[PDB]
Amino acid sequence: AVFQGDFSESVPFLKTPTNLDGSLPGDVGFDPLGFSEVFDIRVLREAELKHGRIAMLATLGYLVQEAYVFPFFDKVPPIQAHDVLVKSGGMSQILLWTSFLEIFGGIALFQTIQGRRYPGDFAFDPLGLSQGKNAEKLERYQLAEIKHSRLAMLAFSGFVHQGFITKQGVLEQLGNFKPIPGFPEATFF
Amino acid sequence: GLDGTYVGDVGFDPLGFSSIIDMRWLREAELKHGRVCMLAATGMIVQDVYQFPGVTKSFGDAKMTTLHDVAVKQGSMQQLLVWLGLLEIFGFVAIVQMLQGSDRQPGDFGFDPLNCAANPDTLARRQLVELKNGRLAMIATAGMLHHFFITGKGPIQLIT
Amino acid sequence: MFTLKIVVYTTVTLFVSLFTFGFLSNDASRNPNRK
Amino acid sequence: EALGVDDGRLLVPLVLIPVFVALLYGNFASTQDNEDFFDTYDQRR
Amino acid sequence: PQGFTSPKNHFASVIGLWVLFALPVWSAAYKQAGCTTPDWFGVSQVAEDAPGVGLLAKAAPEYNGPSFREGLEYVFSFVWKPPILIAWKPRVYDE
Amino acid sequence: DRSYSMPFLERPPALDGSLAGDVGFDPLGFSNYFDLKWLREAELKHGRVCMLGCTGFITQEKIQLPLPGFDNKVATEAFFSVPAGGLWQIFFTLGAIEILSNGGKLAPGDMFADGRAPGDLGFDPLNLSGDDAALRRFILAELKHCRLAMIGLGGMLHQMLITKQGPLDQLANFQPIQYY
Amino acid sequence: ALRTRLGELLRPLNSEYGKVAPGWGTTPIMGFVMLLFAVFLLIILQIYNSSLIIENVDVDWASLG
Ligand code: CLA
Ligand code: CLA
Ligand code: CLA
Ligand code: KC2
Ligand code: KC2
Ligand SMILES: CC1=C(C#C/C(C)=C/C=C/C(C)=C/C=C/C=C(C)/C=C/C=C(\C)C#CC2=C(C)C[C@@H](O)CC2(C)C)C(C)(C)C[C@H](O)C1
Ligand SMILES: CC1=CCCC(C)(C)[C@H]1/C=C/C(C)=C/C=C/C(C)=C/C=C/C=C(C)/C=C/C=C(C)/C=C/C1=C(C)CCCC1(C)C
Repeated sequence: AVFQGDFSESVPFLKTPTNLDGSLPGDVGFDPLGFSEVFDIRVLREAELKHGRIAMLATLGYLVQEAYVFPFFDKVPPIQAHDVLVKSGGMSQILLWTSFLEIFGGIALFQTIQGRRYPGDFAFDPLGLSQGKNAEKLERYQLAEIKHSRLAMLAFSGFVHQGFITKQGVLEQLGNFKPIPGFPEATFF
Repeated sequence: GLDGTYVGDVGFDPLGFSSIIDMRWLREAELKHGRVCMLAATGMIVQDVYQFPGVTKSFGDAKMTTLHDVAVKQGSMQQLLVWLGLLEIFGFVAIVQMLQGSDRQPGDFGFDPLNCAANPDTLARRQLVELKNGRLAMIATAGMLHHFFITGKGPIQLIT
Repeated sequence: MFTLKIVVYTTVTLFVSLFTFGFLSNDASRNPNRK
Repeated sequence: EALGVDDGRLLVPLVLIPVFVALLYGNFASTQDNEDFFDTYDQRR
Repeated sequence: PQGFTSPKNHFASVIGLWVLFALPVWSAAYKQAGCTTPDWFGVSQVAEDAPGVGLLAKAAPEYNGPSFREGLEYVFSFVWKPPILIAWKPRVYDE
Repeated sequence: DRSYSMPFLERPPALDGSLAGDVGFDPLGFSNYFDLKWLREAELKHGRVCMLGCTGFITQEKIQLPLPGFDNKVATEAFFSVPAGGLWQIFFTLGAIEILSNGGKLAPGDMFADGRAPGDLGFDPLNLSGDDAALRRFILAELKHCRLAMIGLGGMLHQMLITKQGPLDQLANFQPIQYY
Repeated sequence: ALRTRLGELLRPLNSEYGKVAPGWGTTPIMGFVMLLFAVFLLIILQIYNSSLIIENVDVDWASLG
C-alpha cells in the first residue's frame, strides 16, 4: 500500500482478515476472500491439516511408485494403479481402514467445534519428537507442517496434472524435459 | 459528483457517470483500462518490430487480432487468461475491501519495487502522468486495432 | 384421439382432485351439531 | 402404460391440476388452527 | 459386485455421508463465525443516490386497498372497457 | 405529481420511492388493484426463474451432461428429448422448494402474513445484505437483471422456435427469417 | 329488487329513462339521412326492376357465369 495504511502482511493491499489472528500456526494473514468469516477458523484448520497430511504422503508415493513397485504388485504408471487396485479390491481395503480411522476422527472434529481439542491434534506423537523435553520444538514444527502441507498439496496437484499433459512420469520429465506434445512442431497458422 | 480530490480532475463528466457509480470504482477502472492499454499498445508496436525466438514458425505472419485467433489454439492465450484471472481474483478482493471501508486508494496495488514514489510530491506528478498516458493509450490502442481492421496492416507496417 | 384423451384426462383429474381435497377440508365439522 | 399414459403430455394434466387445487386447499389449510385436538374429530373450522 | 457390495455404491455412500455431515460441521463453524465482522459488508460501485435505489431496504407497504378479485376485474376491464372512447364524449326529462 | 419513467402520466399513487426499482412505470395501474408485495414477489420470482433459465439456454448449447438424450443443443428441442420422468422429478423438487421456502403460506392472502418482505426467502449464504445502502443498491440490480432476463428469455425462446437454433449458434450463421 | 354483479355492471345503461334533448334535437339530420335512404332504396329497386341500367351491371341469372 504505497499510500500509508494499516494492512495485511502477505498482501499489502488488503486489511488483516478479521477473526484471523497470529495464533494459528503459519498465519501470514492471507485469506483474501474471507472463508474464515463464513466458517470457523478451527474447523477450516482441521481441513488444511487433513488435506495436507493426506497430500504429503501422496507426493512421496507418486514419486516412490514411479521408481519402485512392491514385487507382488505390477509396476504401472500410478494413475493406472488406482484402476488396477480398484478392480483388485485393494483400494476398497484402503478405503475401509481409512474410513474406520476417519470415524474416530469425525467425533474429534465435533469436540473441536465444541471447544475441547485444538484443531488437528490427535495426540499422535509415538516418537519423542516434540516430547516434553522437546516441547519447545512443537511451535516450530507446527509451522513446518502447515508449510510442508501447503506445498505438498500444490506439488501433487502439479505432478498429476503435468503427468497427464506430458504423458511423461515426473522423474522422467525432470531428466528428459520436453514441451507439451506438438508445440515445437505445430503451427496454429 | 465530481470533486477536486481525485487526481486528473479537469471536471469533464458530460454524461454524468459519476452521479450513478462510485468514483472509487470509476477510477479503479480508468486506471486498470489504462494500465492494460499502455501495455497493449506497447505490445502491438513491439510485436511488429521483434518476435520471441520460436514464435514466427508456430504462428507465422498473423498479427494483431488475427494473431489472437491463432494464439488461442497454441493455448498461449489460455495461460494468459488463467494467470491474469488469478491476479484479478485478488483484484476483486481489493475492490471489495476498498468499497467496504478500507485504506487502499483506487488503483493502488502496492507495486513500487524501485521505491519511485517514496517522495510524496513526486508521486502526485506521476499519478497525473499515469492517467494521461493511459487515457492516450486507450485512444491509441483502439485506433491501432481499427486501423488494422480496415487496412489489414500492423501499425509500424502502416507507418512503413 | 389424443385430444379427446387429454380432454377426458383433464376433466377426470379435475373432478377427482376436487373430490379428494373437498373431503380433506375437515368434512366431519360440516354437521349441524358442530359448535 | 403406468396410468394409461402413452404420451408424456397426458402427465401435464395429472400433475398441474392436482397441484393447483392443492394450492387453493393450502390457503384453507393455512387458515385453520392446526394445534392438536384430543377428540374424535376437529370442530375448529 | 452389485448393490451393497458394489464399490461404486461404497463411493456413493461415502459421498452421501460427507453431504450429511456437511450441515452439522460447517453449520457449527458458521455459527461460531458467521461473517459477523465489522469490516464484512457488501460493496457496490454505484452511487447510493442513483435512480431506482429505494429509500429503505425490504419495503413492505400495507396495501389497504382493493381485493384480488377487483384487480382481476380491472385487468379484464382493460380488454372489455378501455378508456379509449371516453375521450370523445358528446355534450331534460320528458313528463 | 408525474411519473419519472412516463413524464406525461401521473405518478401511480401507490408507487412511492420506498419499493426498489421504482421509476413510476405502472401506466396501466396494476399497482392500484393488487398488493405490491404480491406483485414484487412475482417480478422477482419470474426474473430469478429466468436468470437461471437464460443462463440455462446458453450453457446447454455449449456443454451437455453425459447421460443419453441430454445431447440436444437447442433448449426448446431438448425439452422433448430428455426423459419425461426427470422433468417431473425437477418439477416436484422445485415444488417442495416452494412450500418449504414460503413455509406453506403459498397464497396471495397468506404468503406475506408473517413478515417475509417480498423475495426474502432467506437465501443470503454469504451475508451481503448487512449494509443497508448496499442492500438498497443490490436490490435495484436484481430487478434490473430480472427485467432484462424476462425480455431475453422470451426473445431466445421465440427466436429458437423460428430458427431451430440455440442463441449463440443462430447469431453465428444468422440467416434471414425467409430462409428458415 | 335483487342486486347482482351483472345488474350493477349494466345499470348505467338503463339509468336515463325519459331523458330527452330540447326541442327538435337532431331532427333535420334524421330527415336528411332518411331522404338519402329513400333515394338509395329507389335506386336499388329500379335496378332489380330493370327500370334503371347501371353500366357494368346485368340483373340476370346469366351474369353468374
Ligand atoms: C490388520 C488388518 C488387516 C487385514 C487382516 C487385511 C486383510 C487384507 N488386505 Mg489389507 N490393509 C490393512 C489392514 C488389513 N488388511 C490396512 C490398515 C491397510 C491400509 C489402509 C491395508 C491396505 C491394503 C491394500 C492396499 C490391499 C490390502 C489387501 C488385503 C487382502 C488380501 C490379503 C493378502 O494380500 O494376502 C495375504 C497377505 C499376505 C500374503 C501378506 C503377508 C501378511 C503376513 C503374513 C501377516 C502379518 C500379520 C497381518 C498383517 C495381520 C496384522 C494384524 C495382527 C498383527 C493382529 C486381505 C483381505 C489387498 C486386496 O484388496 O486384495 C487384492 C490389497 O491390495 N490391504
Ligand atoms: C473507460 C475509461 C475511463 C473511465 C472509467 C473514466 C472515469 C473517470 N474519468 Mg476519465 N477519461 C477517459 C477514460 C475514462 N475515464 C479518457 C479516454 C479521457 C480522455 C478523453 C478521459 C478524460 C478525463 C478528464 C479530463 C476527467 C476525467 C474524469 C473522470 C471521472 C469522472 C468522469 C465520469 O463520471 O465519467 C466516467 C467515465 C465513463 C463512464 C466513461 C464513458 C465512456 C463511454 C461514453 C461509455 C459508453 C458505454 C460503453 C461503451 C459500454 C461498454 C462497457 C463494457 C465494455 C463493460 C471518472 C473517475 C474527471 C475527473 O478526474 O474527476 C475526478 C476529469 O476531470 N476523465
Ligand atoms: C408443486 C409445485 C408448485 C407449487 C405448489 C408452487 C407454489 C407457488 N408458486 Mg410456483 N412454480 C413452480 C412450482 C410450484 N409452485 C415451478 C416448478 C415453477 C417454475 C420454475 C414455478 C414458478 C412460479 C412463478 C413464476 C410464480 C410462482 C408462484 C407461486 C406461489 C403462488 C401460487 C399461485 O397462486 O399460483 C396459482 C396459479 C396461477 C395464478 C396461474 C399462473 C398465472 C398465469 C401463468 C399468468 C399468465 C400471464 C399472461 C401470460 C400475460 C398476459 C399477456 C398479455 C398479452 C395479455 C405459490 C407459493 C407465484 C408467486 O409467488 O406469486 C407471488 C409466481 O409469481 N411459481
Ligand atoms: C434437482 C432435482 C432432482 C432431485 C432433488 C432428485 C433426487 C433424486 C433422489 C432423491 C434423493 C433419487 C433416489 C433420484 C434417483 C434418480 N434420478 Mg433424480 N433427482 C433430481 C433431478 C433429476 C433429473 C433431472 C433426472 C433424474 C434421474 C434419476 C434416475 C434415473 C432413472 C433411470 O435410471 O433411468 C434415478 C434413479 C433421471 C431420470 O429419472 O431419467 C429417467 C433424470 O433425467 N433426477 N433422484
Ligand atoms: C522466454 C523467451 C521466449 C518466449 C516468450 C517464447 C514464446 C514462444 C511462443 C509464444 C507464443 C511460441 C509458440 C514459441 C514457439 C517455439 N519456441 Mg519460443 N519463446 C521464447 C524463447 C525461446 C528459446 C530460447 C527457444 C525457443 C524455441 C521454440 C521452438 C522450437 C522448435 C521450432 O523451432 O520449431 C518453438 C516452436 C527453441 C528453438 O528451437 O528456437 C528456434 C529455443 O531454443 N523459444 N515460443
Ligand atoms: C504461499 C506460501 C508458500 C509458498 C509457495 C509456492 C512455492 C507456490 C507455488 C505456486 C504455483 C507454482 C502455482 C502454480 C500454478 C500453475 C497453474 C495454476 C497452471 C495452470 C495451467 C493452466 C490453467 C493451463 C493450461 C493449458 C494451456 C496453457 C493450453 C492447453 O493447450 C493445455 C493446458 C491445459 C496445459 C509456502 C508454503 C512456502 C509457505 C507459506 O506458508 C505461504
Ligand atoms: C419455448 C417452449 C419450448 C421449450 C420448453 C417449453 C416449456 C415447451 C417452452 C418454454 C417456454 C417459455 C419460457 C416461453 C415464454 C417466454 C419468454 C420468457 C417471454 C418473453 C417475452 C418478452 C416480451 C415480448 C417483451 C417485450 C419487452 C418490452 C417491449 C420492453 C419494453 C420496455 C418498457 C415497456 C418501457 C421502457 C423500455 C422498453 C424497451 C420500451
